[PDB]
Amino acid sequence: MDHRTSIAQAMVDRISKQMDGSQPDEYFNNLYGNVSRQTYKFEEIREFPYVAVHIGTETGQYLPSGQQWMFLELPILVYDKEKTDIQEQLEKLVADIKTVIDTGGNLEYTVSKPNGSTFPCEATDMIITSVSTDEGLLAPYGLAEINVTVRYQPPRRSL
Amino acid sequence: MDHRTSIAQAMVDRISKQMDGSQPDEYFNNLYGNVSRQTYKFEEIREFPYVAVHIGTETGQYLPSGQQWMFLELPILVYDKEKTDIQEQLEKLVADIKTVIDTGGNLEYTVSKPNGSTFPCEATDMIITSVSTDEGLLAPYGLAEINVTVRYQPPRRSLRR
Amino acid sequence: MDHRTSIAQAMVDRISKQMDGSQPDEYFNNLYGNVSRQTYKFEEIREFPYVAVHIGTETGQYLPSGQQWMFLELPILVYDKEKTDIQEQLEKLVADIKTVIDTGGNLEYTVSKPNGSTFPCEATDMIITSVSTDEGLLAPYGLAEINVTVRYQPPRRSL
Amino acid sequence: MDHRTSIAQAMVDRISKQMDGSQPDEYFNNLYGNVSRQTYKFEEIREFPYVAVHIGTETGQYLPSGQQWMFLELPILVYDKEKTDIQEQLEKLVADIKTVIDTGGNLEYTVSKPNGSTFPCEATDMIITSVSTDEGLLAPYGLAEINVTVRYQPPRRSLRR
Amino acid sequence: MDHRTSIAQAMVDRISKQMDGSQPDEYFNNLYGNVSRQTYKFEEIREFPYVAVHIGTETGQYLPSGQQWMFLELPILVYDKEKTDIQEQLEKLVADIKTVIDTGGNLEYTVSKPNGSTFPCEATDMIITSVSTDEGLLAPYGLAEINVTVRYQPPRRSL
Amino acid sequence: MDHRTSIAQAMVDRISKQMDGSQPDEYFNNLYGNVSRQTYKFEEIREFPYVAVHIGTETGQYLPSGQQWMFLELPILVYDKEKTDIQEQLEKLVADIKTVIDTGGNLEYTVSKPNGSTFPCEATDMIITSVSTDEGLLAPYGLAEINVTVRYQPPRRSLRR
Repeated sequence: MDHRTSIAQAMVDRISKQMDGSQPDEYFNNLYGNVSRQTYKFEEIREFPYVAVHIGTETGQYLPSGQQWMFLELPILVYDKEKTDIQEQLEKLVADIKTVIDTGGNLEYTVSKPNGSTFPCEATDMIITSVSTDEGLLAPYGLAEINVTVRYQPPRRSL
Repeated sequence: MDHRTSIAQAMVDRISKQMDGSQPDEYFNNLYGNVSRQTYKFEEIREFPYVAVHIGTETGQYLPSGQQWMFLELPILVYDKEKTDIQEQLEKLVADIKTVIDTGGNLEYTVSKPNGSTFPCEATDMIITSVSTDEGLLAPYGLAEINVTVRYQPPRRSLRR
Repeated sequence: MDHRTSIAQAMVDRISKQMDGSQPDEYFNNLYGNVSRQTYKFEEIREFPYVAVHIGTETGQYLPSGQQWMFLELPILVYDKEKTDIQEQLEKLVADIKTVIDTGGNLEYTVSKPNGSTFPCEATDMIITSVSTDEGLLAPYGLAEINVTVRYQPPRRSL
Repeated sequence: MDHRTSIAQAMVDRISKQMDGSQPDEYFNNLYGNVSRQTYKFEEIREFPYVAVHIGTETGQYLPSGQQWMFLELPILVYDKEKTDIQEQLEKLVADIKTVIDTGGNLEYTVSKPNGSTFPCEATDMIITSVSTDEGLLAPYGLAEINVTVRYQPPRRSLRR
Repeated sequence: MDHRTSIAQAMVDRISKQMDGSQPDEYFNNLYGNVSRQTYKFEEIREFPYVAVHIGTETGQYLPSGQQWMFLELPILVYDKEKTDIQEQLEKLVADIKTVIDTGGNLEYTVSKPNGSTFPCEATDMIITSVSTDEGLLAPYGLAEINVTVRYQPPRRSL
Repeated sequence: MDHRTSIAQAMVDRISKQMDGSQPDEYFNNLYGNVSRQTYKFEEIREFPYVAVHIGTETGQYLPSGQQWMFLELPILVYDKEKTDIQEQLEKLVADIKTVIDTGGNLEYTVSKPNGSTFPCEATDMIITSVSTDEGLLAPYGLAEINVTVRYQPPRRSLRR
């Protein structure tokens, strides 16, 4: 079950394919594509407007029919330079990412069955929690903290 | 969406346009114009009676009709020199800040649609929560932390995919 | 609104004129007058029995008719030498200050209108919370914390 | 009003009068007389079987008849020096202090009116909270914290201005 | 009242009489005798299978009939020195101690009257709450925290 | 009672017997044999895809019929080296552990009676609570914490003294 890096990769792929050089209205970042999950922390990232996805703690609760609900959290960070203005561009980026999370359907989902093929599925819901922002320190750079929760039912049932 | 920084910019513009060299009754600081969000912290600020607006964490919940309720927290700080007295001038400056934050209408918006023009919008309600004051240290200067919350309805960018 | 240094100065003035060299009954500290708000901390204060008023966190809540009720906090400190005994004199100090808090009316108050004159007003109610003291350290001196709350409605209404 | 120092003084006087070489039954410490609130901390105190009553933070609430309920906290500390066992004698002394605080009447006062005489008053009730015990370190010495709280009705110095 | 070191000594005597060289099969420890309250911390204890009793914080409640209830806590520690496996022998010891606490009756008790004789009494109930285990550090030795509560009404009533 | 080490040993025995070179469908990490409670921490463990079962604090309550409810916690940690990807391999291993927790039967015991034989018993239910992983530091290595709770009814060694 779990399928956590699957969630992360699905979100990254969705964001990349919905932001890359298309639909200039309703989306304003013009990312050639930089979003990923392998490279983060701060070191590396020599390119900017770069958005990284973290993978955090998840909590599960049991239903008495084999059903599984798994509340899982993806911390999100955004780094910006003074293209125009740090606060302005940062809010532009966070509005863009929140829009791409909310306005479009549910995530395509790319589980890997043991010694088989991928059975595409979906993720139930999205809830976006508190949104934070960097402080005055580190003036030329910027940070934007996003807390989003995902809940999915893994394609299995108990005994 | 979000409109955060747009909210802060509209609020600071309202402050500047409302407490500058006009209507000296019920409002007296005669700021040539100082308040902004671009420059803050403490370094710089050669001018005083300088009130600054910061950007804080949001909080959100979903209502089952496409509308989402979000609380914006704007911790705004007050800096002032000695003059006649730190306490009296500080409190009356924050009193002016609160009377302009409450008495005069609601907010305005100058939000920008993606690669388009700015369509005005509105902020639903504003509540000013706990307000603090600094201590004796740094005597000729002084801090005055006042925390405000903004309840705004973002444009419902659902049902239109 | 706010109007807090006026609250502090009103409390200081009330204590001073209600405790200075008059009514030997009820009150006895014979404070010729030391109480203030400009000078505190500990450094300076060469005179004793001195009582100082602090400035604390405020709290506000809204009523849906323009009415504003503002919870306020004034920590109070008292510093004493050995006239007879630290505990005894510090304690009848805190007793006298609590009595001047409680027994006499509401505040006579000195709010200041912008570019106008003072419209004397009233403060609704006062609640005295925990009263603390110091530790055995600093034997020749003494400290005693007082936590009071000023509950007032600012003389203004919303739109 | 408050009277917390007078409460401490009356309680220590009761301890001294009720432990000193009298009532050999039901009471076993034979304090010739040691207990006080004047000298405490640890430094000094060349005598032992010593018990010291600290006077601490309080709590209060308001009732709509002029009467005020005050919760006073009196941290009580005890000390011992071997002479058979730390644990047995510490238990013995804390048991004696607990039976004094419990089974013997109510609490007397010796409060002083403004520039007048002393009119006796009483404490409404006593309640004893957790009683801690120190650890092994400082082997020949020992501590056992006793947290007691009293509820007293102070003289209702309202309605008579 | 209080009667705390008497609780500790009664527990120690009970464990000694129900562990030593007799009643095997009921519980497993062939402990000749090591349990005590005078010697603890870690230093001393040259021998192993040591079990120690601590004396901890108690809480009391007052009933409006002179009745007295006292919620008292006795942390318990057990030490071991292999001869097989740390986890195996440690759970062996904790099972032994939980059995000796639970299976047999209430506590026989040896409270001491003022300048008189001992009036044996009873302890109402025992509840054993969370049981802990040490960390991998200090491999040749072992630790396991035992937390129990004893309920006793002291043989006296109020006025 | 307790059974903590016995529960852990039976759990890890089920892990090793179910992971090794069999049923490649639905289950693939191919632990030849490795995981146990004897060796853990980090020092040693030259072999990876290694998962450790620790023994943690428990919780208990009493019900008025002699039966004891004991809530026991097993912190489980996952270690993995880079083969194709740290994230993919760590996720798949934790998924395999979780499906061992869920889809396979109940938990067996091998508890030994005092100076007697081993009569097997069962575990009531398994609940797997929050599970977490490490961060970027120690890049070629990885950590994945698993917190699992086991509810067991210990043999009612009451009413038969």
